[PDB]
Amino acid sequence: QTIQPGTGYNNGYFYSYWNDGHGGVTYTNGPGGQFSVNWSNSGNFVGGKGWQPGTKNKVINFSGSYNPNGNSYLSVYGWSRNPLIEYYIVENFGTYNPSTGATKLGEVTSDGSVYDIYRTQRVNQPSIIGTATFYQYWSVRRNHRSSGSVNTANHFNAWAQQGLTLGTMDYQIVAVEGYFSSGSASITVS
Repeated sequence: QTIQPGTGYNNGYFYSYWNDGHGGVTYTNGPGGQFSVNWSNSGNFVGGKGWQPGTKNKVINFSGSYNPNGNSYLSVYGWSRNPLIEYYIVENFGTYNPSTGATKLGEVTSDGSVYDIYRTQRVNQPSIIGTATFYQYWSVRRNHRSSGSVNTANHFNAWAQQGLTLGTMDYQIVAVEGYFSSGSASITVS
């Protein structure tokens, strides 16, 4: 069902929906591992379904439609504790490449495409433990897609080779993030 910002479990899957309060975003929890996001002249938001906690070897499946109209990303997104890390495995994005301003560390081939690996540091930014300083790891897919399977192990291993040691996995979801744009999406996670 269409809900206001929050987290919980819907039809067997963990979900997380958040927005900056700007308005113009509609998140709806669908059947099974499905969720739909419809936005127009929105602010910043992150919404999706997945697991809590996630794992370091989970093969995530997603399918559906992703129609961004401006700045937006479709990716496997999650967190880690000790060390506190926010990560992204971007499968598709709109007009803005989220790796802009990030330092490229390397490349990795996974699930039918090469990914560019990046790392950025977020100083005194909100996190799952409140305002904190943490690194942000990125894996941007060269061949965009809205359906497929992501073998998280391939990414976590590539990141580990570049100097990343993930600790305790917190949530791991397939999320749609929008940044002052418009669009629609209906993704089903498995």
